[PDB]
Amino acid sequence: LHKEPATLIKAIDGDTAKLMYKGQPMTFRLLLVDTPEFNEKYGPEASAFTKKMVENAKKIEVEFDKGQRTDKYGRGLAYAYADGKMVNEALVRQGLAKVAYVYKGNNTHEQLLRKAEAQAKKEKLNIWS
Ligand SMILES: Cc1cn([C@H]2C[C@H](OP(=O)(O)O)[C@@H](COP(=O)(O)O)O2)c(=O)[nH]c1=O
Ligand SMILES: [Ca+2]
Repeated sequence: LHKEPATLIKAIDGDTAKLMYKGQPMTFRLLLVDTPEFNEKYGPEASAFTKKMVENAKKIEVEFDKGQRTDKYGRGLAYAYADGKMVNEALVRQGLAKVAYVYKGNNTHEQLLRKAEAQAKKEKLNIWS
């Protein structure tokens, strides 16, 4: 896989953000994770974690996987990086997202993400508390 440039337009919630990619606005949904919705427990905490991460970044990048690049809602499906740190991974490591939505052909980082989840669960962090 390869990282490509994007710029933040607006943070939205824990697992979605509006980004400019190849000069067009798009909602991105983070691959292989699920954060609580804003109205659910840990939802506000997830939203705030992702917002801080993308807003403070000097450089945002998106990485598509080998399969579908957009979902049925027209959202981009990617791994997002903030100054080289994967947002998808960082959410799971903090217990603010579960590994979820693992579809065949778009699962390159599954084991990385499951290892983070195991760590969060051992520490009883957030969702796992
Ligand atoms: C993360 C992801 C979500 N989706 C679709 C599945 C779910 O469909 P349904 O809306 O019919 O439940 C929805 C969940 O996204 P959200 O968790 O943002 O609600 O997005 C994909 O198709 N591929 C993906 O990789
Ligand atoms: Ca969600």
